[PDB]
Amino acid sequence: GSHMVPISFVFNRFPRMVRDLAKKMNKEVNFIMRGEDTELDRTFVEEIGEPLLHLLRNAIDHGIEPKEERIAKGKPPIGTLILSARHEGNNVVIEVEDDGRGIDKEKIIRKAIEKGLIDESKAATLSDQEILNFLFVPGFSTKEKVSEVSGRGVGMDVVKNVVESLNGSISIESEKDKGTKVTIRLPLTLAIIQALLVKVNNLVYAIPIANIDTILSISKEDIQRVQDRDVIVIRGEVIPVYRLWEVLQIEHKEELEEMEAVIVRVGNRKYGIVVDDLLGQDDIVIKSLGKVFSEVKEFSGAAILGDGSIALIINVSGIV
Amino acid sequence: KEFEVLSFEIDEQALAFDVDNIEMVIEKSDITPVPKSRHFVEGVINLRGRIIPVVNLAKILGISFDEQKMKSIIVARTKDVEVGFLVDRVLGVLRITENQLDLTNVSDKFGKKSKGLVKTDGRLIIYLDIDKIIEEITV
Ligand SMILES: Nc1ncnc2c1ncn2[C@@H]1O[C@H](COP(=O)(O)OP(=O)(O)NP(=O)(O)O)[C@@H](O)[C@H]1O
Repeated sequence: GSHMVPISFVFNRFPRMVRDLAKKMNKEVNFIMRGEDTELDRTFVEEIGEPLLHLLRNAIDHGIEPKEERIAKGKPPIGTLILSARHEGNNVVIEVEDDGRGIDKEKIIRKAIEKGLIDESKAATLSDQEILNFLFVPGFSTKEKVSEVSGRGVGMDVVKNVVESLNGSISIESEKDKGTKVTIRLPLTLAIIQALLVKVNNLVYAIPIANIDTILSISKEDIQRVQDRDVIVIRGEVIPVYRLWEVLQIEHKEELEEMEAVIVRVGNRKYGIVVDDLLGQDDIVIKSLGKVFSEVKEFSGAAILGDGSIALIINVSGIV
Repeated sequence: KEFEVLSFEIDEQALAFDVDNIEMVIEKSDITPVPKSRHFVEGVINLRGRIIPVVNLAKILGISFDEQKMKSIIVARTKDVEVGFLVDRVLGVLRITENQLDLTNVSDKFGKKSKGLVKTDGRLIIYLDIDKIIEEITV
């Protein structure tokens, strides 16, 4: 739902960062951006960012060739950097293209062998592309780690990792003395779910609207404790309810006077989550939270609210 | 035969990981907590739009622990996993080597969690095994 946003959002920091990375290398580059309005999911803008800059850099760093060496090969003095974006089916496509020293697949293969990763006869059944995919394989660029250790960034294996984490994918297309062109394709429609953002002590949690039966605004009294359980009654029907802080044992003031009770349904049974305040409805993208958390049932993933703060996503059936 | 390593502290207790995997070291800011979660993980942060788990090294090991001191997270990435270790502060990369590397790996209490204990200029630099300790957390 209008989750998308023009790619301008990510592309405008560049025309300038490009202009500067040129000076810090004396290369003369005619940078071109085209499709600076191709809309891609609100999310991508924050992640897709560093990878593109990286690519952008390489071109200017390694790709584009210095004036001299450039006239020598009979190539106009002024190099060409192209940042483009477009839609091509069920995907968004972002490409960084240049006409520099190319990628010379021949030696990338050699390197690929000396690092005992590929057999020699086997390395013939390769297409120029996969040959280049090596360029991604971890530490396939020796370096040393340093620049990366904590400095000015280094590595594609990541750029791949990233676009792959976005359920996307990328390829390299290059020929020596004819520049290179990397191609990232990200999906055009995500696993968007609608949820009510709910608060509990400046901690934000999200409840799939797809389960919410109805929301009510109760008082710290309407919750009556039976033997063990805590329930509330609504026009008759007794509906069992759980106090979210307690369900997650969360250091909590105590409780205001006024609150909210989200009533959700799972299969044949229904109950309610009690919270401090409502925050609003929204469309969030469910992103899983590592293996360090697989075990946690209460949450079925997390999400990155616009402002950048995380909001754990409640698993109706996962709660007690 | 030459080592390079990222070294940090924990209430004056020095340690170190291999820069091989160290992704970066961000200054701890806000760490949204994940309720009813394995207490050795302090939670998750938002790094460049992706969700990263910040485990507490001091606690995972069982050593000098104090929170208002730990201001550095060491993000690291293995084959499929990514984690952030919270430590007091990072001194930085260090060049260690065979001669300096000592091995009484039966000396330190935490078993395989830490490779041998090496020293330099008379220090207690424990050489922890990331790829291993992380694997201790994932599984
Ligand atoms: N557009 C390009 N033009 C020329 N060479 C490229 C290009 N893209 C990638 N390469 C080559 O591929 C190898 C590495 O790419 P990658 O790991 O992304 O970067 P890096 O070179 O290791 N790091 P940095 O040296 O900081 O840019 C480079 O060392 C180049 O030789």
